[PDB]
Amino acid sequence: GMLKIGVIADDFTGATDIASFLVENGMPTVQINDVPTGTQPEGCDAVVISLKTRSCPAQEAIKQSLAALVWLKKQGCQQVYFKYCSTFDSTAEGNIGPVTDALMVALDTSFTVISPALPVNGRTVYQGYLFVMNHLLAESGMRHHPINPMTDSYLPRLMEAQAQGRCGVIPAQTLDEGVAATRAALSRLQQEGYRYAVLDALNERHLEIQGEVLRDAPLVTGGSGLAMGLARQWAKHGVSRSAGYPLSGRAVVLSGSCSQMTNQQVAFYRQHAPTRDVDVARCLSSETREAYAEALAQWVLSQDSELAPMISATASTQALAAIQQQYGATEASHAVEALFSLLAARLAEGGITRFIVAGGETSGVVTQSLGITGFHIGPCISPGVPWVNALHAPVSLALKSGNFGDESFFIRAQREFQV
Amino acid sequence: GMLKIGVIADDFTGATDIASFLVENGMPTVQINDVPTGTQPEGCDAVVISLKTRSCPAQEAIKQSLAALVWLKKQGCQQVYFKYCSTFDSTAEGNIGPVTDALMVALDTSFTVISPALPVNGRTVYQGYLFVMNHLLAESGMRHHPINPMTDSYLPRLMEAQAQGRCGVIPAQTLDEGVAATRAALSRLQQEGYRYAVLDALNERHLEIQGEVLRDAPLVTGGSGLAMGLARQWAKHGVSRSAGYPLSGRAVVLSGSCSQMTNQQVAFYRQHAPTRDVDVARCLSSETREAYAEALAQWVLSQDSELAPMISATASTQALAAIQQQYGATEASHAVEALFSLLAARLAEGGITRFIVAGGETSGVVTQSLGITGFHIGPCISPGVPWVNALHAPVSLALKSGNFGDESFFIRAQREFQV
Repeated sequence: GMLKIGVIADDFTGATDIASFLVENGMPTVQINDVPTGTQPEGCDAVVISLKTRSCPAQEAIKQSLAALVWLKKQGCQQVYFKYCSTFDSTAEGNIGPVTDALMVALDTSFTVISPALPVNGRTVYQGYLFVMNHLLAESGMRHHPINPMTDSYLPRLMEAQAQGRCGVIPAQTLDEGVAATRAALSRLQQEGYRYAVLDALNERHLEIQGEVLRDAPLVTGGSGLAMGLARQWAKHGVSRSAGYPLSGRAVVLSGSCSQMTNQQVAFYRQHAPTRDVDVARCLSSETREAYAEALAQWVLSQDSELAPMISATASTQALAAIQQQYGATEASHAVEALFSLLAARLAEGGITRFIVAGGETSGVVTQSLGITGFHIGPCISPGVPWVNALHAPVSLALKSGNFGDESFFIRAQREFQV
Repeated sequence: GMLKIGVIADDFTGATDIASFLVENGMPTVQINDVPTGTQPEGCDAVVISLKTRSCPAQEAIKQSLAALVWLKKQGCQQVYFKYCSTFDSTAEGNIGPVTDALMVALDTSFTVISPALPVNGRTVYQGYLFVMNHLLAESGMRHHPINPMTDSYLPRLMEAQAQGRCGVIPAQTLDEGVAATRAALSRLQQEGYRYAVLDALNERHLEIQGEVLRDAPLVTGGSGLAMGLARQWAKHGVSRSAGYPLSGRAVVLSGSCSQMTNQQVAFYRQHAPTRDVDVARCLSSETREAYAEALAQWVLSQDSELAPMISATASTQALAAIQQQYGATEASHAVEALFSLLAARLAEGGITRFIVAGGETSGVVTQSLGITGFHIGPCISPGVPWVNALHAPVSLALKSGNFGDESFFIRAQREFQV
């Protein structure tokens, strides 16, 4: 099977964000979590491999990324795409520079591009400086980011602190001159000895131009924006997602997130569907968890309503705050995640087929519990949140993180996607 | 002046919670922050000294607490009350046990009570076990508390791990037999060699009985519930707060909290009063902060509306979340707090007289900025949140933490308190 783009992505939410852009722009795509062990899946032109390499030590990030590349090369991958965060989340110790230089050496290439922009979400790049909304990176929220605070907005400096070579810039104005101009400026940087080139983008046309220039680059790096541009080059001779359209069968909402938006979604949905709040006093041990998971699964399965029953832990998420009101939310405890783990397996055994899950940890535990390793990426319910179909279990997932989605997410997930 | 109860409180929000219960039950009360340096203030029968001794090292907690006691004794304090948290927030290293034993030695006393209950907020104690709502401490949210996770609910064990002596229990049923019975059981514990006695309470009557039994104990320890009971003993021959009724003059709402409820309060209030959102890109340096504080003060002062203008930082509090939607709130940055600091001083210089402040850090910085050291505790706006009047500046404050209050707090603060 032909594998056109192989994405190595530094996290899970962004793996699925880029995969969704490829599918929305005509390229069928499977996401596999962790370095793949199998064989290229059927039914896709892109594979997005998801790693946990954004913040771990550089060496672990290099090793995981090279393992991913060995696999992609084995499947005949035509282009490799290193996907990192749109706000260039890294420190002077990595992991964008160290992984990029490693991939370049493994692919025996001397020049690559860096393209973080995603204008539709307010990330733009001008003269090489990254903007979050209407302000420079370093004058935005990112400035006090908990893990990787970003106190400089100039991408070539951010890159050079972290990487071995010199980094150049292709400004918006060159892109505006077009393909020939942009390709000339790229060559010129390379003749001058730059290893890397940051690429400007203020709007989706700029990304389309980059896509057109870089159709055949062996390696390319960036956020999701450039992928969109590359996808539309392949869309250009014809398209027609299907493979990740959700399956038939009963659905369940499993909510573990503590967030403002998840709270709104649970408050809304619970007026429309039978729901049940996870009691923490029944999760405090194994035996109790095991029995409670059974009871809750039997509860879900014995419902008979149009919309999917909900099991929400978001009330429990609000308990520290209920007593000392100086605190707010606290994220779902290990004991509640352990419960969701057991619950998901049993729901699957009892024939639940569609799982609408709120929370990044909860999505993780549900996926790992059903033993799902990868999936076909389907249509969007909301930006960043597509329906997905497991590769080797007949199960469909819609995994939502933190504050993604709108109020009616849990309804739309169902109502706008029937058969 | 007669000083009946001297409270040494291990934090700020609880200092003001206990002070409010004394005032609501007839005992005029000043709160002083940090060990007092002055002379007993006029116009009160209780003084609540607020320390930051809940989580610091035991030795710092002992030293601060003894300094507080030296002062209270100098003013002729008749009873000392060690106020800690109702959920007994501590670890095996302190600070409840170490401070209690120290106070006992300084007061040359051999027996004291421990009374955490506050039933109206769902803290009850039965047979010495602490309950948060309908569950034991250790099966409630407190179990994974960030600073002091509580994995045992039996107060005498919690106390003994932390303290030098043996700890007994007076059960609800004895309280139900009354004063004579309760006082007999207390003596009996003491003859048996216990240093301390935990006291049950399921309801406010139990607290009233304790208050009646312990009117003349030299030292007493607990949360706010027992204070209520002691206050009503002194209420018994007549009462009639006034001193902390808010002053005349223009008001301002200063909102720094990132919380769910603060968000609701800001969203609500901003439809009723002129408001202005703090722009973080104008707080990133001194000079900019200084000028921005000026501009914002001039803005507030030049308004002309019935209700107080608001300066809210809660939009800025939501910026990390706006970009990577996996995150939620982030608490107000140092640069925003630095701004509020300058802003408060200028508002005071320009004649603002009433400050309605949302956020614990923000309350801190506003208070420190106006150089307020203590205040007369006035009436409640909401539970835990009274109007307060500075002792040495003609300024009135209503300081609200995190998720205290209801939706209309910022209106009620003004509308239910006129002259």
